Amino acid sequence: NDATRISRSDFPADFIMGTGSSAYQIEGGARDGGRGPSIWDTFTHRRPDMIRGGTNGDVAVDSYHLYKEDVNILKNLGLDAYRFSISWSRVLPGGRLSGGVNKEGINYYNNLIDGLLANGIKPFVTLFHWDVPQALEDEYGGFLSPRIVDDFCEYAELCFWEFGDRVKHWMTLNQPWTFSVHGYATGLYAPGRGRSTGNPGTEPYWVTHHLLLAHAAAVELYKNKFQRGQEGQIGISHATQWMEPWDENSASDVEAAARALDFMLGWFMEPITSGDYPKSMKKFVGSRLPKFSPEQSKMLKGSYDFVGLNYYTASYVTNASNFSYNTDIHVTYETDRNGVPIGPQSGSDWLLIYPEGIRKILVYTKKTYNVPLIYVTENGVDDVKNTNLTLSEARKDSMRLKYLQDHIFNVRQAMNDGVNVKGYFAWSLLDNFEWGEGYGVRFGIIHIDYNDNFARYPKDSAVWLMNSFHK
Amino acid sequence: NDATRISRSDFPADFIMGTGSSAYQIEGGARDGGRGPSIWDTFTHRRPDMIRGGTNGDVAVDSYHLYKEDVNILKNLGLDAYRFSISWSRVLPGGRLSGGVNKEGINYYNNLIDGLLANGIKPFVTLFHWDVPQALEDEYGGFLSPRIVDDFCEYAELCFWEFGDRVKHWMTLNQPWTFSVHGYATGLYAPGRGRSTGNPGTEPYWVTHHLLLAHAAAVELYKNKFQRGQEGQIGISHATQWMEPWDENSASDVEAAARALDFMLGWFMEPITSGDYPKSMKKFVGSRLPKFSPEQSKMLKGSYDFVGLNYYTASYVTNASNFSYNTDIHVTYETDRNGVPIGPQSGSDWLLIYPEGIRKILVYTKKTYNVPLIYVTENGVDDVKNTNLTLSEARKDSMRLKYLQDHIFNVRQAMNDGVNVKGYFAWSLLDNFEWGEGYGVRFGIIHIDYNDNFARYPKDSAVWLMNSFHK
Amino acid sequence: NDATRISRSDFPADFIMGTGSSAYQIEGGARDGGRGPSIWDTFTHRRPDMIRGGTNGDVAVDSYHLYKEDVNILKNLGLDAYRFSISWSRVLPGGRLSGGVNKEGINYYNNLIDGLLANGIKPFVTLFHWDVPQALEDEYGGFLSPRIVDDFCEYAELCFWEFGDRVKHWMTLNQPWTFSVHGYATGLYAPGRGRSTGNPGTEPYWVTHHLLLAHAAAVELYKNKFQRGQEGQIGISHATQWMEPWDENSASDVEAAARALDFMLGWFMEPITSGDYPKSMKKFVGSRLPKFSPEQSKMLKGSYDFVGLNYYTASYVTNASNFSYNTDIHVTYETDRNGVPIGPQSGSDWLLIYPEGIRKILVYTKKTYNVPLIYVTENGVDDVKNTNLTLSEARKDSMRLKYLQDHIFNVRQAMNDGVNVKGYFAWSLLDNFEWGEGYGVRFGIIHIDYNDNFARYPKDSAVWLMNSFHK
Ligand SMILES: C/C=C1/[C@@H](O[C@@H]2O[C@H](CO)[C@@H](O)[C@H](O)[C@H]2O)N2[C@H]3C[C@@]45c6ccccc6N[C@@H]4[C@@H]2C[C@@H]1[C@@H]3[C@H]5OC(C)=O
Ligand SMILES: C/C=C1/[C@@H](O[C@@H]2O[C@H](CO)[C@@H](O)[C@H](O)[C@H]2O)N2[C@H]3C[C@@]45c6ccccc6N[C@@H]4[C@@H]2C[C@@H]1[C@@H]3[C@H]5OC(C)=O
Ligand SMILES: C/C=C1/[C@@H](O[C@@H]2O[C@H](CO)[C@@H](O)[C@H](O)[C@H]2O)N2[C@H]3C[C@@]45c6ccccc6N[C@@H]4[C@@H]2C[C@@H]1[C@@H]3[C@H]5OC(C)=O
Ligand SMILES: [Cl-]
Ligand SMILES: [Cl-]
Ligand SMILES: [Cl-]
Repeated sequence: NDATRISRSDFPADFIMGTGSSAYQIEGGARDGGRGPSIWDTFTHRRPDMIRGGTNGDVAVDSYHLYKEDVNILKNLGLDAYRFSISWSRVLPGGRLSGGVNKEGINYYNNLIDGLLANGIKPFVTLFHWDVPQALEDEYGGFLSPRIVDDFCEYAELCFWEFGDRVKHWMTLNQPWTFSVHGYATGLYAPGRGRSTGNPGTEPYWVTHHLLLAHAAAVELYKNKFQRGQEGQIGISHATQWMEPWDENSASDVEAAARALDFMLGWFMEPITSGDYPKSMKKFVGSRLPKFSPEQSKMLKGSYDFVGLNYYTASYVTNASNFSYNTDIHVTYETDRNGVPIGPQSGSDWLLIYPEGIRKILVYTKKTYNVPLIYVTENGVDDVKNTNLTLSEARKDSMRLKYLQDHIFNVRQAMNDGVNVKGYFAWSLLDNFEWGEGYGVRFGIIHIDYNDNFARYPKDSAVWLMNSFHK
Repeated sequence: NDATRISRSDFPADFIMGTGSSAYQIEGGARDGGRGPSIWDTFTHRRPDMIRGGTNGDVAVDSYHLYKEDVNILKNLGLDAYRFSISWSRVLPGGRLSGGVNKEGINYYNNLIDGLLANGIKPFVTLFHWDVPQALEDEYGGFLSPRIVDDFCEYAELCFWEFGDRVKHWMTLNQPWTFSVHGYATGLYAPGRGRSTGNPGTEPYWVTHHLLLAHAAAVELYKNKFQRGQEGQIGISHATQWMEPWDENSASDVEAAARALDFMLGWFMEPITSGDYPKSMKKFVGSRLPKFSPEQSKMLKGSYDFVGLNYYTASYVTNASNFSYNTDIHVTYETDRNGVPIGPQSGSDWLLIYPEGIRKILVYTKKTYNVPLIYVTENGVDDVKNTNLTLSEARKDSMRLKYLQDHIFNVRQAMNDGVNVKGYFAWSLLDNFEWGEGYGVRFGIIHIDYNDNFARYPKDSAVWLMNSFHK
Repeated sequence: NDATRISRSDFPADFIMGTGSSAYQIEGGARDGGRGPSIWDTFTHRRPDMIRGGTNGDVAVDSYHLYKEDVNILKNLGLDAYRFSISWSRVLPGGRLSGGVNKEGINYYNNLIDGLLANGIKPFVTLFHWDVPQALEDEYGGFLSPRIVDDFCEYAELCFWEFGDRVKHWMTLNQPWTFSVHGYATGLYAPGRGRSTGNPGTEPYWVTHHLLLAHAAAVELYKNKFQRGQEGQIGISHATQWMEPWDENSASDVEAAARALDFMLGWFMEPITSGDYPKSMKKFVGSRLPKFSPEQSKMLKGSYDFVGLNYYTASYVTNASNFSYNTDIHVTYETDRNGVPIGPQSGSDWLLIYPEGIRKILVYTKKTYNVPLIYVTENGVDDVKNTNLTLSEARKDSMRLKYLQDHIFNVRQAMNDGVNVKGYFAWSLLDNFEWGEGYGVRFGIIHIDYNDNFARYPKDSAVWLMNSFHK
């Protein structure tokens, strides 16, 4: 009943604790070991103006060469599991089979997986984290085109065949919302489209449409071809953010909030639930929103063994007043009620600390979509920016410590409220590359010294997690 | 006066003898050492139907790993010089600087060059042999676009900076005719365009236009920035084929032949000579043929320290009767006069043995364009196809031996006729990848055993060259 | 008579062209191969707020590991010489001998030296570039104490003994002025005092007194114990800036200008010329200025075989209105003569381009001090800050190119004017750590890519120096 005392014994024996990362944010080795370029290589190299400080992830924090050390950090940490993604163009440098299979890349992921297991850490592997192979992008528009479904399936298949004997927990995509929206609506993330040159009214909906089909075809492939031999499970992971009615009463705000949810989580959750987009979306986007063949619907319906959700912050929503995903939602976001922000800021101004959000979003998801099995796949906060601190100052991440305590507590509540959560993954393991943000933002429970070969050192949060949750 | 007795002492002391190869036909290592894909990787991988036997050059004859052996073969051979090209996307895997500089690729060419020199073999290095980096191709149409001129100059510059201290003889392009015509007119060679989807009426002329400008900008860059410090020379190399009037008399055939020349050699030779295309071409292509700014003309005019010519065969020409380079020439080719072929066939049916052609084409070039310094940069013939021979049978390449004797003799004549030829390079050093032909065609003075790790063994021609020309 | 046309052939054949670095700005491996810490390690680690970005030289541009590449670059560059310094605490981790002699550090410098010589590049070696061993700083305050003279001698003897057989050009100190002024008057550089806590009125005078004694004691040691067997030369390297009277007419301004030169350059040049400090400094500093015993003056007088000057920029000077070196000078610095800036800005607002300054500083030194033999040991300029350019754009360094042209031109002038100038070193070879300014300011003629392992690429200036000055 007091969050600072929360610990492993407040959870069922089989509950899974872990941490995570994605390939491009940590691996480096961009051009080592036969890896091909991804759209994020091109984006950061051709448009350095789009990145704080003009940096990229050629080297990142060099987990590609330092992975034996990360594994050792994970062993000392004590948690059950580690979540990471595979770099598509490291194993298939030309994206599709005819561009060559990269043995060295396969060999890297085998080494990582063997190391995790030799140490009793269970791997959760995500197939895709926005790093589309540049060659598929240049050949046919990547996820714009539906050719991407077949290529994606060849890739998924390669992975199950090589790693499936050991990896028993797969996810097809992570955060597809973010890919679709900032890739094609705002143009702020690779491939940087839409303000032809792009179109925020249309492309985001095709891209999301192709994402979902790719997800579904891969899940079917796994279920029909691998599941019986390998006995693992497959799932997917979604961006979420709690939507709160600016005015508790105005049932017009209650609507705005519920619409904001549809356009973020329903956009992906409805189709794998009933095989169709949500009415709210069909209503306000109308004919710009693609439809599913009925065999497509039949294939998307129930396409998952579990769902993971990533949660960070929350917002107030109210109603609003050529075409564009953003304007299509017809909402405005507010941060305060009468001068009071929904929660304090972290180091980042888009991130307001609101622990109750995670309990809500979890309950809302079980209620609205009826998922039988959930993982919190990402959750965390960033240090305040300050290049002026020596290590012993830098590593005292009180705010992060409290932020994890509070959110893990709320996860525990949601379980009492009947939501079946099988685990929680803190984000992230290492300070790393943060996309448009470059290296200026630190999300890690492990500190990275950029001045001295990416030296790893544990923050207080890390030690707290090991002590409270070791096993 | 008898070709079988020809030897080194029939030539001036400073005359250069050598052999040659191009990167994609011999290196293999397609995806080793950080190399990026070129349009020839994509072509052979995505359209295996365009290649005899569906093969490609991933491994080729693996000079990339076996180069110490090739060097040893070259030392035993005894000739002065070795000509080879650099694979653009081995040193710049993304084509342009922002895609990364590949140290390992640079390191390979340094090793090759140091080895040649440690053995007293002079290297002649060609910058470009049709292997356009796929990334420039996908980003802006490669040589279709004029963006290719700047990228090409960055590439040229990289090479001069890294290798220019040792490499004193450069050529910008080899056989640009073949690239332009079969790349964009017939669609038989990468990138496989033109029967949008291509256009044999227009693209070949833009591509040739961009080739020439790339050539000129690089030569200027070398002359103004490197030549004084490094003291080497730069040049270029052209496809040629002797054109003969079907009827010695019909001054209408005399015209057809001269027009056939313009459209093959004049197309490239006129612009670096006077800074403009030949009238014949301007007449029959008219407004589909691009023009040169006058500063462009001024830059192309005299853009070379020497010219090399590649010669293989000859043809009879007579006059002929939507748009297309082929039909634009208004000629027909014939192989016989009254049932008599212009010369016997080799293993290939497009190759008719006509030694006098090389004397003619050489004299014609000095006469018509006034080149002060010429190298024969390619010349050779192929074995008859026969998988039925054991090595000791296979290596007896009489036809090649005689073919080299006869052509080297005619080169010697042309020199008496006042043409200033400084050297001759037999083609090629190794049996290797022959483009649309795959591995079924053998042009080497060194035999390659495809069944046993690409084992090198000298044919009789090789031993003949060593004995007749050693020094 | 045009700077842009200046080239090697405008200079005597024995004239020497090169480039330069100092150990802490490029080495890294700060705790590799046995190296102990200098006052710069401690300063950047304990007071990161004093460095832009809070960065440090732990890895810098990693010449400790990449020196073979650096040597290859120096080779391709084709200049005669390379100026670098030795890290005192890398060969003696504890500063004094009883602290241990580090074989592995010694072995690094030998490998550097041999690699230079194998490529025909002559090494010019500076013993001290501000990196005082932290052990000596802590034991007795480093250059505050006269104990530093003995230790510095032991350090110099070691280098003479180990490297003297191959190194024929030595310098004891580089820019002692900067060390004394910003270490002890402003407190902006290590060890950061003056801004007990330090005394800007007394320490800089003591530090400077000890720097001069250490310089003389080491020169004496070289001359009496090594010069005969090793046959090399030894001098020292001073910071200069051209001081121009705000009002050409005001004889009061002419004096401010002469006094500014006194307090900057005469401070160090007079003692080695006549064995005492300049009259104006005695006058304005008075009893706070230490005295030389008569036998120290005998040791200082004429204690050099040559002198190097570092030139960057210029200023206008006028008169001024507890104690501080800064106020002692009693002058005021002006940049504008009526909104007419003495010269345009480079990337740094302290640096105003004024090529004639170098001519005057040179002539002024020959006349005022009578130096027989002079090298320009440093001269160069920084790129405009810009993390938005891709590499093809970044490497286009016209301003640095013109800056070198004009300054080199002016060096030629000074030689017509009678100044015996034996060589000129461009500063610097590489973008590298720039003290208080961190990695934000680029001075190299070789670009460094901080995002991808400090990948090296030549800027236009580098290509230009190779071409114009190769030999
Ligand atoms: C719902 C979770 C998210 C998180 O997404 C996470 O961010 C982490 C920290 O960077 C990364 O480590 C992870 O890779 C990622 O999962 N971040 C934050 C900050 C975002 C942002 C702001 C402005 C422009 C683009 C942006 N994409 C960022 C992504 C998507 C989303 C928000 C998004 O919120 C907004 C304002 O839309
Ligand atoms: C003037 C010299 C040439 C030679 O070009 C050489 O061929 C050698 C052997 O393969 C290679 O080793 C070399 O890389 C190349 O320089 N070959 C031959 C056979 C060609 C051919 C025929 C049919 C389709 C495409 C083709 N391109 C082939 C190229 C260009 C040209 C002819 C060309 O003649 C014709 C009919 O146009
Ligand atoms: C006379 C030559 C110099 C140059 O010194 C050079 O700078 C290069 C580029 O950074 C370095 O790579 C070289 O190692 C260094 O010798 N820089 C400049 C800019 C300085 C500066 C300004 C503010 C605080 C400390 C400072 N020390 C810097 C040093 C000493 C001096 C000036 C100095 O200008 C002033 C106001 O005195
Ligand atoms: Cl395929
Ligand atoms: Cl670029
Ligand atoms: Cl001692």
